Amino acid sequence: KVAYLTFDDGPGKYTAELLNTLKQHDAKATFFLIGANVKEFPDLVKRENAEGHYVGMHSMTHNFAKLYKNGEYVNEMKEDQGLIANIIGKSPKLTRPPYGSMPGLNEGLRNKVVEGGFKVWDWTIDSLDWRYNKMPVDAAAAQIAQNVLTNATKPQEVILMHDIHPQSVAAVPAILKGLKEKGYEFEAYHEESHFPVNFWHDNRM
Amino acid sequence: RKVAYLTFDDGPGKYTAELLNTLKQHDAKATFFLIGANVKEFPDLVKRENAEGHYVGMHSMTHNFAKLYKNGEYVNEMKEDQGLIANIIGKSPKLTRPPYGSMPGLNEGLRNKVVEGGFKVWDWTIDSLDWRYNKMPVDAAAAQIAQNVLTNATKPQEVILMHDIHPQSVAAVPAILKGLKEKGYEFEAYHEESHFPVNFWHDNRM
Amino acid sequence: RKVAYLTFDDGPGKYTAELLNTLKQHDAKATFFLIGANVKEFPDLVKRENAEGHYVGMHSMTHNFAKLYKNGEYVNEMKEDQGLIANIIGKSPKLTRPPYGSMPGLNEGLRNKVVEGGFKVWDWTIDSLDWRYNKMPVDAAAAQIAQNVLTNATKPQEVILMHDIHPQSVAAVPAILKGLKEKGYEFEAYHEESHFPVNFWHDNRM
Amino acid sequence: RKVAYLTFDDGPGKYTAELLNTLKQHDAKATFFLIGANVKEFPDLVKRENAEGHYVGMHSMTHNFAKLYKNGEYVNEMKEDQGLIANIIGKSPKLTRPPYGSMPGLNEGLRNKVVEGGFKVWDWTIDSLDWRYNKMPVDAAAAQIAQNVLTNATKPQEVILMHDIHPQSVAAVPAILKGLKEKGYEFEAYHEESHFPVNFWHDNRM
Ligand SMILES: O=C(CCc1cccc2ccccc12)NO
Ligand SMILES: O=C(CCc1cccc2ccccc12)NO
Ligand SMILES: [Zn+2]
Ligand SMILES: [Zn+2]
Ligand SMILES: [Zn+2]
Repeated sequence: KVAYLTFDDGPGKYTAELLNTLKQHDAKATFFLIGANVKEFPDLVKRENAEGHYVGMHSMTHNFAKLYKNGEYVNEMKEDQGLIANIIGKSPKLTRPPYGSMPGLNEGLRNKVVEGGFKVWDWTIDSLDWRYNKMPVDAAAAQIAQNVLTNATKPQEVILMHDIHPQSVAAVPAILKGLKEKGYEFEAYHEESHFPVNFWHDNRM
Repeated sequence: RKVAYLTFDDGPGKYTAELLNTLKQHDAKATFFLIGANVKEFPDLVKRENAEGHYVGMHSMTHNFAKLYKNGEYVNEMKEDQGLIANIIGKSPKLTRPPYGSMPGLNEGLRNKVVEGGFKVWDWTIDSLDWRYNKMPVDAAAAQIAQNVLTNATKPQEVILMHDIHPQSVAAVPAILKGLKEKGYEFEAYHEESHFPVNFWHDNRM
Repeated sequence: RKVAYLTFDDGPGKYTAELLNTLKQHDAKATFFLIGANVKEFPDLVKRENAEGHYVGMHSMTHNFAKLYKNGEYVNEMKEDQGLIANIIGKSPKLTRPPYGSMPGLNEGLRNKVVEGGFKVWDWTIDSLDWRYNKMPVDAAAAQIAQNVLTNATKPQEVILMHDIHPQSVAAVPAILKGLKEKGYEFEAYHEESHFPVNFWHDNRM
Repeated sequence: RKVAYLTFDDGPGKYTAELLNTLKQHDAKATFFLIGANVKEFPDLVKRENAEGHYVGMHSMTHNFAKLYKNGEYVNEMKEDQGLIANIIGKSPKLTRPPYGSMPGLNEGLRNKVVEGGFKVWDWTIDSLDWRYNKMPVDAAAAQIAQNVLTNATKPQEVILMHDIHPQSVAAVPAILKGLKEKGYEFEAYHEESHFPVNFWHDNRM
């Protein structure tokens, strides 16, 4: 059993704390980074690759109408890939759609994505970490732990978290314990290891 | 403990009272987001939905995207809907449900006004797609609609998008109610005191 | 108790009286769905059809697919068809037969109005395919349409689409009464108190 | 005596060679109605559809209802689309498939020009409705499309309407080929030598 923790919308203030927590539990994870945050936190970006984590994209504007209704998705992932390449010196292919691929990644755009070289990944478990924004972090974290452990049943699992949130980062510790108790490994995504995990079941992606 | 919130949008309508009886029969409670033009045409049926233990929420006056979001009459229209619903059931509900969902019409500004007015906002986590099955035998459409809802009910809470203004939709509720509780779901209404957020913007003030 | 319901569309017409003779000779009862201008020009055949044990229902005014379905006049056209028939047989019949069938032009709204206006709607289970054989040698065409109808007759109830304005169809009404009875079928008209649904939408209110 | 005529409209498309392989794998033949703009963009697939034993007929050039029917460019467009297809496969095919169906666009005027210009016109007797399942998981859209086509194949001949320009559609033809075969169907292409009419106007001239 393998457990792929993914974190969206970063890097951020607590990314550095989260990276320590991972280092200490010998855990590897996956990071979908927004363009403007790689422009601001190059060292975090460079550290994430350096310490054995996948670093994928999550676009430039994280804006629903621009990506999907005006069809800018692939364009802003390519740009995002460019910026990330200017740090880690390789061009990652895996993408994570803002707000998921259903239903905004229509058949025309999923063609552009397969064409452009990119993969798409959604998630299996929504930590629901955004529910507990701005409440007591200790308890807020304990509950997001509960949510994901409660839903860890499958051989492979992909978990949506956000490392721009204190609550979510605070509870990575409990998740790592509960999941490795349940017999899970904690690996990052890799491009030859790629099997499809997308809401459309489009296995080209 | 799983619970499934059946929501029914754009009503009341001509199939609503039958919906109200299939609910009643499996001791199942649900949630109704109404349009004000149909608050005024079918007042007995709002009165009744409420009197049978269902949440009655707003879903605007016009249901017109340009007027709601581009012109920002969202909170205006959900307050007007509020008014009419209250004069019938004697209480001003607070939950709304955006025509065509919150994303991307309910910009940050309108989201601030929504919060400023006491309203909450609900989208959904399963989209039955019921209204897209209007070109087939009704028996067959209901069964695919049910397949849709059943194979996506996987989380402890699910908020299932339907419309009680289409026959294929109300036809599917029987099979939906049998399948979900075989899966271990109970069918509750939205309780105002027990609000937890469900929006596409991940905004937990709503 | 196999029951076979012979249906004849778009009449009355010049070969109708020949059909009415052939039916009475086999003491067979059928159903006729008539167009309004054929009722205005053949009142005698209409009066006769009812008189010899046949149900007389409607097939609308214009048989025009745009007007009926896309412009929503179906029920309005079946109503004026019903008056014209009511002025001859002194009944106001309920059963309608949609031109080009229920699907898909009889949308969820029209089916509300049909239910609201008193009407039932009936399609068929057997398409004689008599229209393929137009303006071809009548005997050969006839023996051919019989093969079509004979071969697909298989369940306890059957409703058979035929046209009494076409010669090859009426010519094959003897060869159909032969083998269908052989297979154990009785030939009745549609009786309104015996209404069950036979429509492509499986909409049971009609 | 059971034949199923698989038609595919609006191609060739990006999923069409996939589809072309799946047909080869079951040694099953089918019919393709092509928009001229895709004839020009995917010419290798045109002569490849033909070279593998499939009928290549015309959809239109514009797939524009107003120009095709209101302005009456139907035959003009079929003839131009004809030339393109000929320049690739050396045949001047004669069968046409009307965009949005012959009903109600092909009026008696246009149907006259069709008949005088040598052309044939085919509608269909099953409408998979595949192109509407664009908002769901693709595998589940295939299955509901397969259920649709499987459960309506009852007549000796059946003309199945799909579009090879949607992933969900091609993804469904595996299940479709398996199910119809069990139900006793052979999978043949349209042969001009053995033409029989299939239109909504019931016009056996075309
Ligand atoms: O107004 C509404 C939403 C309706 C609705 C139904 C199905 C799919 C949708 C996709 C996007 C937006 C709205 C959708 N309910 O009343
Ligand atoms: O030409 C076609 C049309 C099929 C079809 C039939 C009826 C309504 C439609 C509406 C939108 C699109 C296609 C429609 N197939 O290629
Ligand atoms: Zn995000
Ligand atoms: Zn007719
Ligand atoms: Zn088309």
